[PDB]
Amino acid sequence: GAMNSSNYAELFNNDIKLFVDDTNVYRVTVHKTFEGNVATKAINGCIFTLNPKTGHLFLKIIHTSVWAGQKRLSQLAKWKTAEEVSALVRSLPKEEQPKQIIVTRKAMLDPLEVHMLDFPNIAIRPTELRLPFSAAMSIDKLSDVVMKATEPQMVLFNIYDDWLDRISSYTAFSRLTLLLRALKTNEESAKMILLSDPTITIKSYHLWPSFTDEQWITIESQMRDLILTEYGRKYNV
Amino acid sequence: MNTVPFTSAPIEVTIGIDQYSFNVKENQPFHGIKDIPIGHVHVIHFQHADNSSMRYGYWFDCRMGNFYIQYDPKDGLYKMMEERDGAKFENIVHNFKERQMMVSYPKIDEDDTWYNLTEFVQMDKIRKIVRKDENQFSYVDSSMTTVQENELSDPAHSLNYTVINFKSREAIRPGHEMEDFLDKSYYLNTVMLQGIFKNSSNYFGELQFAFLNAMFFGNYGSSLQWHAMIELICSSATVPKHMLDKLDEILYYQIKTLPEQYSDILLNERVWNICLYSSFQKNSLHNTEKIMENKYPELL
Ligand SMILES: COCCNC(=O)C1C=C[C@H]2NCSC2=C1
Repeated sequence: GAMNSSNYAELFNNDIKLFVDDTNVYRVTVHKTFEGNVATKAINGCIFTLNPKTGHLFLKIIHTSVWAGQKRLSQLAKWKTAEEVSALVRSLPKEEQPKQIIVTRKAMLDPLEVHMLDFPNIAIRPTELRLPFSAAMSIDKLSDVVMKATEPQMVLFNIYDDWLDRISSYTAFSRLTLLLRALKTNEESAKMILLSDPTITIKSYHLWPSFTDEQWITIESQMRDLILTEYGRKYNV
Repeated sequence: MNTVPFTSAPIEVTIGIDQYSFNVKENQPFHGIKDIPIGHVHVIHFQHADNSSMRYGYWFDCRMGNFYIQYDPKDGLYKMMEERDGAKFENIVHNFKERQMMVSYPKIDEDDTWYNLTEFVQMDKIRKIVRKDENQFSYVDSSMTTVQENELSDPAHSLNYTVINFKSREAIRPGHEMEDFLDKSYYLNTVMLQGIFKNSSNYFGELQFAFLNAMFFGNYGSSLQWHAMIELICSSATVPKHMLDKLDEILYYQIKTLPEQYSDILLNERVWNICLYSSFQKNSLHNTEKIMENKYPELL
């Protein structure tokens, strides 16, 4: 059924699975109109489809043109996500198709399930975790390709850079969620922490800095402190 | 007016005839039910004093033959049986009447309840859902499962209902996924009413048949079927005005007749709050909504 801390390690076995997060699919800025009323303006968005075992991130970018003349966009967004994930799966060779798709939000289950009727053997599951994938647009190179897109466009990343050369998928997933959780709770500090020392660079083909094993421990610790801190500043403890 | 004689009543039993019922005592001298209105389908049903487990009964149409009941002490139940010797049947009946050992089907003349609960029930279709071709009447009980309960295990004793499934390729046209799941009019109007039922009167018939099996036998799978056939209309934006009106009448009498105490197991909160308040037809069931609000406001 659903996914939680008890069946946490299943993510890193050898059945192919993807997480889908639709948080950043429909994005708006809210502003006032000349008549003093409120209106929204949509900005480009994206579907966040991730293989937690490999790091492969299927970033499907959602251009604002997809909303033109549409009503009830928050509901459409969930169905648009489901269409794109289904289209993604269909485009994959059978041996690359996932055996499970875990949605980060329960509202996506019916839309995806209905779009996936042709794949009765692919399990669509929710999860009880509070995964921080919505902070993916706090990742500069992701935010950039999304905002610059002029048309629908799929872009492939490895969200773990070359980490799997030195660590396991389990540890790689733990680092990513720690980073993203930090970015979600205090973007400014989260980023100050990652980029203070201009002598650690981000290779052109990576998303994150090229930290050494020891430097990553220090990073990971400082991100923990930030999350606790922000939890105090927030809860006064 | 027809008669459904009983050979005897060896065990204490509650007997039901349509929406009536009366208690018969172990070896009380009972010989059947007289004055049954011809022209409708009927159900005669049983619940043994000893074992309130297993309500069971028989759908039958008097125009299709002469039927009687005889207790079988091997199988332990009141069985329906057909008499082909017509004279033997008129003769047996006449003797039991002259001695007045039959209760009278007790229809109040103002009362249209039975007609209103069975307007579209067809006996020959019933036979093609409770498959058993060697009898003109149809046995149902509490525990019989449906074809779709068996997709999720004895097929001869199943209720072959019209399978409805809202996440199924039948129900969802490719490329119309969002549209067909949020507005089921294509599944209702083309897939079911035009391709399977043939017409709405047939849609109402199975719907009525499901409810009664639910109400009279506590058959859970028939309850599911009744709510689904309702859900499919309530979730369709484009329904013929005349179907909506008849459905409002249909449900009104179903809700009127439901025991006030069985509401918690026989009514599905989700489906009703959709029909009445959330869905396309929220403004289209005035009679059904009034009676549900005044009789079962707790459910909503
Ligand atoms: C076999 O046809 C599948 C669709 N159903 C029908 O046509 C029915 C019509 C009236 C009914 N009355 C009682 S049961 C029933 C079924």
